[PDB]
Amino acid sequence: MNTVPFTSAPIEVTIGIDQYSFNVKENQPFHGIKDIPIGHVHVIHFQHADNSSMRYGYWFDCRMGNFYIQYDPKDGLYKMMEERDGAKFENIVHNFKERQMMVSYPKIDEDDTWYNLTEFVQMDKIRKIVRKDENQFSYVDSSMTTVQENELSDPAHSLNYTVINFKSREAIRPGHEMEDFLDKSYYLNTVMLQGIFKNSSNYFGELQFAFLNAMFFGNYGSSLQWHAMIELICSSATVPKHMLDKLDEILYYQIKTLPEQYSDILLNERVWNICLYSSFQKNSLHNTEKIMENKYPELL
Amino acid sequence: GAMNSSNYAELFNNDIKLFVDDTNVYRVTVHKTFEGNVATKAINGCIFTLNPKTGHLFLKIIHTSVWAGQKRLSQLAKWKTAEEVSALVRSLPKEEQPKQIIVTRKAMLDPLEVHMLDFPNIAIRPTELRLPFSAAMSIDKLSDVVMKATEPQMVLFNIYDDWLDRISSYTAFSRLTLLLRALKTNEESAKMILLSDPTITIKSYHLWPSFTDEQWITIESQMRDLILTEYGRKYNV
Ligand SMILES: NC(=O)[C@H](N)Cc1ccccc1
Repeated sequence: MNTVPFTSAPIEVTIGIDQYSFNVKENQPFHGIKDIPIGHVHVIHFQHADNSSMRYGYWFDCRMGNFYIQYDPKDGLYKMMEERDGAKFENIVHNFKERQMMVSYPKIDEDDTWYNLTEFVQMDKIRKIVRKDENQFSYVDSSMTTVQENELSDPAHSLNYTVINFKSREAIRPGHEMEDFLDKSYYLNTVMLQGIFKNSSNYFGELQFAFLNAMFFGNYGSSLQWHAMIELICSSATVPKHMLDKLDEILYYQIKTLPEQYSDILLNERVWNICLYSSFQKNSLHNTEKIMENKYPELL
Repeated sequence: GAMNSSNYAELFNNDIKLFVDDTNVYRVTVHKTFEGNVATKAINGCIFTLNPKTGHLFLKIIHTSVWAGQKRLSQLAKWKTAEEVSALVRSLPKEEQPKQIIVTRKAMLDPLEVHMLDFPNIAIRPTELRLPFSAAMSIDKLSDVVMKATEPQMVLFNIYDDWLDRISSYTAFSRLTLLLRALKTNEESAKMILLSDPTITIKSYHLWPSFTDEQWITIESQMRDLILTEYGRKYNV
């Protein structure tokens, strides 16, 4: 079980860790988060009390280094940093634990939610979507645009999700125009799975990461990517049976976790109705269709 | 964006454009079977591709053999249309290719866009106009060549005959859409108007009669009357 210490909390802020969150008052004696489960990526995220604008945060994996948070009064945000002196870090953390100045990652033993939301998400893939190679952790915020969004402006601060475009030469084989547009299996299985992602695990990892950035930061380009990656599978007549079963599990837990009061914006009516009721895979997402109908029958 | 009343003069500027109408591509008769069920029999159809500035009509005849063994024919017809329009564009010299293609039905947008991915600079546009191009098969010479075709065939016409010698393309398109609207509303009446005076003939190389300027004003007036008339006979006004 690992720890992310905070130097201090100089401004009032709502701090999230994965799907949890808590309020820290201005200059409250807060020195970080302990008992963070090893084996998963994690995200620590922030919304200032004064400016609820810009949610921002950091994706990290405590197996890759010792990380801490320190507020920067010049840039005006809580920054993640790596401590390279391992003895210094253990000593800092042990002292904060002795003074009981840390919150505990509050995981229920029965509860597999975070595993289920991050099953295929790997730090190494995150760091290719979010390019900043001098750090082992990755910054994301509400405003960052995607590579594809920029094509339709600062490249260093972009989300390099795989570009998916259903009316593109990449998606449409010359002479199979109608076939490839109406049944996207070629584009899913040959172009994307075999060609670009290499396997379905990396596909699902990017889909899961996009969903989580949409949910935690309200990142619009991330929501677009998540729905595009769903629609590409649902609009393929030929999908490996194991991918469909796993997709149903993935989407189930994403819909289960979504705040009820944010569905209006984070869920695209056209994509979900098409996917659950019109697409080739309309009968292959039993768990997802059941939770969607019981929780958001309005959208449908 | 879309083409409507507000931007109507764009049709007659010097940027090459084509209307594409797919109404008459997939044509059927519906009939009873010996068992008392219903079936369709396809008949030959056509793509109506028209340069509104020059009157050049590229009439691609769709022979019934193109449907043999195919399913979901109304959906296929849109993709076949887009295939043939893309093939036409590729066949034209670069300096003759359109800079825009306006489709008379919105369901042609995605098929045509996909078939034209190789032409990113050709704009594919819908229209808010309710253009009467379906009535093209009420023009006897066009109907005749479509029904006689025994194989796929492209037939080239000028739908304005020689009118551009005397009138502008705006006025020519207005006359054409007036004639076609009339033929679409009451084909029998419209055709009676056009042929009533046997001394005004249709040249062998033309589609419409050889009216003088004065006679076209009379004709155009009669077509207007017809359209309002039928509009009363239909609505009771
Ligand atoms: N056959 C012809 O010369 C027509 N009079 C003019 C024309 C040319 C090219 C396409 C359609 C119509």
